[PDB]
Amino acid sequence: GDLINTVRGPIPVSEAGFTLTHEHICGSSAGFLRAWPEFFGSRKALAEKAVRGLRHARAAGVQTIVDVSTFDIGRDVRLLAEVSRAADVHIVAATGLWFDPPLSMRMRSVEELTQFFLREIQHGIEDTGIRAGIIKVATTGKATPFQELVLRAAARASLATGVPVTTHTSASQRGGEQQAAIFESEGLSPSRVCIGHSDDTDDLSYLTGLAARGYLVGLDRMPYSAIGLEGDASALALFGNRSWQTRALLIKALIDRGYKDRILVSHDWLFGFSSYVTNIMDVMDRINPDGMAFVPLRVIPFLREKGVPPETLAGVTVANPARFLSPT
Amino acid sequence: GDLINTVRGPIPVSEAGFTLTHEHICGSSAGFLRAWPEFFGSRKALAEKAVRGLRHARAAGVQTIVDVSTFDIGRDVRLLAEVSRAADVHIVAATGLWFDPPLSMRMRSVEELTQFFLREIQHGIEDTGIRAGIIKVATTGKATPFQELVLRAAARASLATGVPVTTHTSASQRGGEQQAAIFESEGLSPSRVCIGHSDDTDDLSYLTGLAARGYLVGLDRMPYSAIGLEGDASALALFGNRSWQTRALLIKALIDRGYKDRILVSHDWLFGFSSYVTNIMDVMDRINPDGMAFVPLRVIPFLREKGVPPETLAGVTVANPARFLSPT
Ligand SMILES: [Co+2]
Ligand SMILES: [Co+2]
Ligand SMILES: [Co+2]
Ligand SMILES: [Co+2]
Repeated sequence: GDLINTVRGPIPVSEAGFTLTHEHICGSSAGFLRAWPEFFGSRKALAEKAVRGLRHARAAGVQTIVDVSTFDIGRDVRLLAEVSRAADVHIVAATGLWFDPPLSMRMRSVEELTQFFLREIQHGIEDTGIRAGIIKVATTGKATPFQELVLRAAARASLATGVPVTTHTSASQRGGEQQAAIFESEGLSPSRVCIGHSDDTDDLSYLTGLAARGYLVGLDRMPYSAIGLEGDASALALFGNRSWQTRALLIKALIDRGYKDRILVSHDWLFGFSSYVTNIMDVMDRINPDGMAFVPLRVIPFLREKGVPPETLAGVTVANPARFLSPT
Repeated sequence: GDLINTVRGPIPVSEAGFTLTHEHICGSSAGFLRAWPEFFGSRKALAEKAVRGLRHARAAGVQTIVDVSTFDIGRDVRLLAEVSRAADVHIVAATGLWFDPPLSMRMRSVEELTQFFLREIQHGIEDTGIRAGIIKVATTGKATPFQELVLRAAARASLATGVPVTTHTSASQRGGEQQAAIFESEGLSPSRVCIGHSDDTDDLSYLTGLAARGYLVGLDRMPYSAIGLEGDASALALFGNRSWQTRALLIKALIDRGYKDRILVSHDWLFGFSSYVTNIMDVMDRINPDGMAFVPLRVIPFLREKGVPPETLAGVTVANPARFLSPT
């Protein structure tokens, strides 16, 4: 009976199935794929790449992704609808604002940003009628004044609609703690919030402190590792130096500590990427040729071999996304 | 025989007539009018406002404007084409980058930015086939590293196409001097470059130094004055404290010094403005209800009353734009 909005229209909650909760078709900037599609070879090439990659994920058991691209990540909801149809994978679109708002967003009040986020959830994105099913926000450590307005507008849009909030943060700066403080000052329930990029640290005091408070903890960059590429400074800065198995052990660490219901797993993958260095796709595709099938192909069996029960893994990959995405 | 690209297609140089060389339909951000047109009431309201204002300018004798909105000013070339048709005023569109490039532009090399600017001049903007007729760039004082790449890519696109380059600068910081240094290091002729916002200062050593070197000097913010509003800090910061008559005396100062062929006059007006404080249109429309008719209605007669000959004023408003816009 409960429903989630996707770029193809409403679906029953129970059909979302195995869901990757932090992904992107294309990491770009507002207006960019319309103005310069040849950056990606062509729009058609980008769409075909994305359809191949979603088909691969689907073969591996993924049924839904949440594309957390905001306005300022260059979200193109028509592209999402096209590739969702072609690949037969559900895609949930996002509203919110990430790190790159333009001036026309940076000048706005909390009330104005609230109406923008509500427009995209309740009315539709652009002129398409496609409704966002999640609100994405971002900080590093200490929230800037504008980021604090974004977080408050996200909380107010979530309270009005039931749609959840998901975050980018700097895990090494324990950024989720200030996010949580702002959301709670707005009366937002922690059960509506995922603190993302939490696998970028092994700081289990930070992670268990959020989980104990009821937050979802997004272990969402599973394939990110610059091991083997450490002379590529741009790769190292984005990916890192920890292995995927190190990241995946955090899923088991939280389950072992009683927090299985508080975990969301994903890749933070993409099929095009213009907001970083030229050719970064190419580096990424070498680190992780499986793309968005890496979680079911590598991470889930690794955890099953370490003794995590199948029921617990189904709860993390199916039940927890369903409860998070259901408007509540 | 010479031709200029407009948003309606090619026109003869000689039909551009009285031309305002630095204007905007809407000062916004990439993607913004598509994502949040209700910020402006509606897209239809914005277009109707712009058509009324261009009709008023046309009645006052304006035949062409150059809309120097770049990608990151939220240029919407379909909007420009619509309002140009409805108002029967030619509009030249721009490529280049202003102060608000997103990450997908800020990561690019000089070679990449060159191909983007060339795309918009030679192929067309977005999927529209509408060709830019000018390249807009921006700095304040000292160019940032990325701004220097923008200026070099603009110079290289101009050398390949003949299209001119026009600038935003901080006149109080004499920013045109560093712009000129970069353009000349690229081999760009000063005759292809307008150093804009030059009426924001009364520093005639700065202005005559550029004019002597062959630059066009853009006296382009004629109606900008916060006199009467000086308690509105945002108005003061953008407009200022000098009167329009003070700004217009710079046109006569340069003519009196022998630089009549080096002057371009405009308003830097707009019909919508989302990249600044909410309601700024409203403040602007009170300072200058004549909009883009203020130059022919107020500035030209003021100069004629101070004894500038009609032939000289025709040369500034017709001949100088034609020579500047003609690809050369
Ligand atoms: Co992120
Ligand atoms: Co992401
Ligand atoms: Co400017
Ligand atoms: Co301007």
